[PDB]
Amino acid sequence: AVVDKVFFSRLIQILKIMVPRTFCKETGYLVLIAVMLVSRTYCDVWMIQNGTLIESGIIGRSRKDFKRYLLNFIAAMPLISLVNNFLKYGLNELKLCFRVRLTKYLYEEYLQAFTYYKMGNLDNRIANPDQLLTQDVEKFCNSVVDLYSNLSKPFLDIVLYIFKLTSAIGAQGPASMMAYLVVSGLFLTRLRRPIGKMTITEQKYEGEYRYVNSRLITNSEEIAFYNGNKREKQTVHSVFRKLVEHLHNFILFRFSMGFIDSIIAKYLATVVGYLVVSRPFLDLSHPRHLKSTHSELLEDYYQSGRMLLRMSQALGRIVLAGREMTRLAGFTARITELMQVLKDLNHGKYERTMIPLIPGAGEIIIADNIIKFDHVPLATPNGDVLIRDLNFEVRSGANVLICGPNGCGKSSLFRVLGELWPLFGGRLTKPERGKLFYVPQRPYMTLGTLRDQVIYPDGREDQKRKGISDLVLKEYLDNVQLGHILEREGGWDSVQDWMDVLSGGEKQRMAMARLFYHKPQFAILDECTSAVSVDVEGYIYSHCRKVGITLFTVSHRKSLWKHHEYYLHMDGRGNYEFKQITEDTVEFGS
Amino acid sequence: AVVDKVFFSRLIQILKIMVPRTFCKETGYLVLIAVMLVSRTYCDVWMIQNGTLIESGIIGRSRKDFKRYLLNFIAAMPLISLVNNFLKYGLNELKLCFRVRLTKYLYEEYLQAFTYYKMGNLDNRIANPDQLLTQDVEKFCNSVVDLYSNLSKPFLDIVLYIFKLTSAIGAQGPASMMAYLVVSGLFLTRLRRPIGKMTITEQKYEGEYRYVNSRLITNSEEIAFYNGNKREKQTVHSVFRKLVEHLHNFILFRFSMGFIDSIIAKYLATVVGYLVVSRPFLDLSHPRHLKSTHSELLEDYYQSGRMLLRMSQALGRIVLAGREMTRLAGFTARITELMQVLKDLNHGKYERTMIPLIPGAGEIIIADNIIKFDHVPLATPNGDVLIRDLNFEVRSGANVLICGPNGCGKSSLFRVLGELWPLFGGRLTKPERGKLFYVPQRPYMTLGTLRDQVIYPDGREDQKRKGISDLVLKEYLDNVQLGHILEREGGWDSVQDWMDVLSGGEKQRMAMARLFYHKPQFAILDECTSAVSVDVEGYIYSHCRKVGITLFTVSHRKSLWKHHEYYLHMDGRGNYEFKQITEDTVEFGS
Repeated sequence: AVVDKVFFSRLIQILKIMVPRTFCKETGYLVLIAVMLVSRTYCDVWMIQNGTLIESGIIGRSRKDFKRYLLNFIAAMPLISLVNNFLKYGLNELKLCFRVRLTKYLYEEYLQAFTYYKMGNLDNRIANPDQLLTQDVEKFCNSVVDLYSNLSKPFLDIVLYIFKLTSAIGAQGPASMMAYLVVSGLFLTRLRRPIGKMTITEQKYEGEYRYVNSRLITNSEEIAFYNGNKREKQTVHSVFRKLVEHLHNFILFRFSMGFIDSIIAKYLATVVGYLVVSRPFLDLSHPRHLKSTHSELLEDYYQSGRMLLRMSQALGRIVLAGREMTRLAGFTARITELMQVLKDLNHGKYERTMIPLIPGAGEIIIADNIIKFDHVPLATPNGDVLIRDLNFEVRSGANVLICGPNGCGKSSLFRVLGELWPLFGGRLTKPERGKLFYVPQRPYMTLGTLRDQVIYPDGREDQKRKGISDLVLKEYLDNVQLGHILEREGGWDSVQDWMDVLSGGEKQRMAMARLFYHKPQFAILDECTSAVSVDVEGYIYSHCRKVGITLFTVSHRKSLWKHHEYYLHMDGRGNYEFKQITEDTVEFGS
Repeated sequence: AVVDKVFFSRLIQILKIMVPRTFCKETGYLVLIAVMLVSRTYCDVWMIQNGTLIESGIIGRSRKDFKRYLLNFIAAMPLISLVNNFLKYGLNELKLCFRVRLTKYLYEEYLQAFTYYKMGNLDNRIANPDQLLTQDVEKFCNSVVDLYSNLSKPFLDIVLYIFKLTSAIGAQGPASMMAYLVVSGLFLTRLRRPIGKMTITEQKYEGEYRYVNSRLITNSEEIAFYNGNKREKQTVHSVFRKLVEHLHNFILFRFSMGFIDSIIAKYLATVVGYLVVSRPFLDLSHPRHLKSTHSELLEDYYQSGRMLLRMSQALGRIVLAGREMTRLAGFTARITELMQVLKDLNHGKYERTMIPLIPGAGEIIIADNIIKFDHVPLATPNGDVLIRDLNFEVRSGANVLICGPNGCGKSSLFRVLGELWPLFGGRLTKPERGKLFYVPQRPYMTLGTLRDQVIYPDGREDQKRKGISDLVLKEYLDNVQLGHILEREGGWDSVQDWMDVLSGGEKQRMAMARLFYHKPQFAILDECTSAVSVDVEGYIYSHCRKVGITLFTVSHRKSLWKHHEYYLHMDGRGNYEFKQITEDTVEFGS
């Protein structure tokens, strides 16, 4: 966390987005707050000027002045609350507007052309973006406004109290106090160095203690066989003794340092203040400033006495407000990193994935109801190569049955099929993205009603454009024998978490119904028929054949061996076999 | 968290341990702090009495009084720092002493007769005790002293300022201010109810937002196949819109409440103070209290004015200090629960484990070099029964080879063998605990030198009592061919984390050497010979036979089939076979 020119450049570049134009509403609050930061100070000086008049009203034993200068305050306290309680409202609204603007900008690009997937899986620059896109934006927006509202009040306070004291005390009055405060602060900060070196040793020792305890807990059974009671007691005792012996020295040092600090920084600033404020009074020949009565010396002293304290506290506040920039640097760096990675991913670039050209070297031509693999070597984007040159073609009305060992490199073939992963050499044909439905073992279910569940890729008005009525939807559901769910929660206006309301077979049949409704050109089945009867499987396959949808089957079951044309058999080492049908089985064994 | 008589009873019962006697050192600080809590107040009143004299020294334009009452402060500020910086030292030392006492008491019982194992595994009342025994003790000790040092300063402050103001103002002076403060506090607290109902809705909505984002991230791949960009954008937008629409109403309510609060609780307390303090002055015929000069009215007013503020702040502090008991209740409850569970486990009781009598029903007789199972049905302490009645005997010079399926109920037999788990009916013989070494696949290694590693159950002086020299240890190490480790880190005075310094085979051979040195009567081998040569295995078995140590083998290997007398074969369903040796193999198949 470093404050340099780069930090300011990054911050201004980010800020250009949250304040786009000159007449946006986020500039209304920027003046509504400026008009109040300069009224709060006037209210403060008025209050300290009126308090002394009230006090001298009674110290002099006169009821008229007391009554008058008390009513002047009673009838004007309501207006002092509005300023203080309107500044805060302005600040809160400004923070919220900043948050909304930044979040909208980020989400307008985080959900563009598979970026949300590539960032999570295909890149490792950012880990767990769901927290970076939720918790960091709020904190950044809060901090960038806290800094502005904390560096701006003390500045006005000192600028007013150093020009209302150069007429009362003199030119040297405030200066001889500022110099002392600066020098004492430097001296104390230099003295207080060792505290920063013991607070790390304390943490190290505490970590050792907790580690020993956890080690004892984990391996309790092994040490319980041969009298593990004695030794471990000694070990924990030794660690605890080291910790408790360090703490005594820490406490003694804190004691001595506090004793010095009190004298230097609490009981000598007051003496300096007394001397500085007293210089005008204890000089009889002073140039005409004070040749007045007691009831004027009283006010003249106490106004200056109360203003020196408020000028001194402002320095402390403005110095303490300088620890916000070191924190803001981290948030600025993180958000700039996120923006850069989004901009990279929106283009054809990526680094730190999960020999031919890595990013992309091929071409994609879009056709209908046809897929062509002619010299298309597919490989993982990490240097490893799955198979050598591959060549085979699949037409419409045929099937591609997958048989062989566990998933292995087949997952890579699936990912590259639906764009997603890159193309390592070769030319290929494909449909336009949304005709390659891929149903996993557990179908994806969203939060919504049954209509959205069946029509998830689309919405309500989209369904209306398709001219499909509720009765047709009933017929589709009845095909997979899901007609008893309409009454399960009342119908199409029921909102429930479908993850723990439907069984696995019900979800799989729901996915089949969704596929039937959408009627895609190509689909992929990955062991999603674990719990289904033979009759339903036969019916869905027959209906799919009647409609004319090409299907891919990873089942490996004998009935599915029967009900497909082609087969792709690989041994894992890398090889593909493509031919019509063998009479008995694949001529290589299993 | 409830404050009742039970809470006080628990707290006093705990406190009886941390202050055992009457002359312990923890009662020295209890008076060293009492003597300072009553000196700090006197210092405060002296300072407010002397400040007004200094101020009237200059307001009256007289240098002598200014000098005199400034030196009276310069020469007495060093003594005011000692009191403040000695009270804190006393408090810190007292907290640390409490922590040490309580931790020693707890660890004197947490490491007694297998309790550290039963609590972790055999009981579920407490989860993860390593944190309860480290972080809760510190927090409890800090809080029980923070309460004492925070409820005791305001009490003395008010008791002094209500008896130094009943002579200056009058009997009604402080009372008419305390009544107003109480009533205004009640009114504000009643008004501020709705803030407690919106801060839960905010958290609910934020949780929903984060949950939707996490759901999007997890299922990105499935939704990337069919145009998942549009819908999910709408869903996140809807949730964010709900949140950002709630926040506006929250901010507006906060604004209005703050506006009311400022007037009621900041700009009217001052008016009440002015009236109350002014009553004595604005009455010419007052009974002789004030018939003096201006330089006495000034002090008489300002002393009372400064004391009313410090009497008013004390109420706020003492009211705010009442939120510590609600927190301390949780710590007291947790520590009492821990103490009760330790006391239960030290006896033959236990509940919520991981039909015959559950806790224990049998008897244990101690013999030497003999083990007898005559009518000993072993079962898990959860109602499940592993096997029916079991009967077989093992002598000295024989072996018990374990053959069969995976671990299954064999782990239960191991645990019950070395005491630990209970005895469900039957009578049994055993040695005295520490003659049943059980070496897992990965031997247990502690933090220490090689001498401790070989001699872990014992120490240095224990080794000296045994009359074993370093050369004998070299010979033991050379037997398992570990003679090249003495120079690996310089010898017997090297401290390293052995987990990542020795390989699996080296650790296993180290365990064999430890077993050879200890020379137990019985030992258990659980698949710890994964990486060992045939020669070393044969040598260790031959040496063990020569020494005369009975061995148990879970290996299931053919050479180990040869080199054992008896065998125990079980099919998992529950059955045990015990006989000398079959010519070919077990007459049941594998």
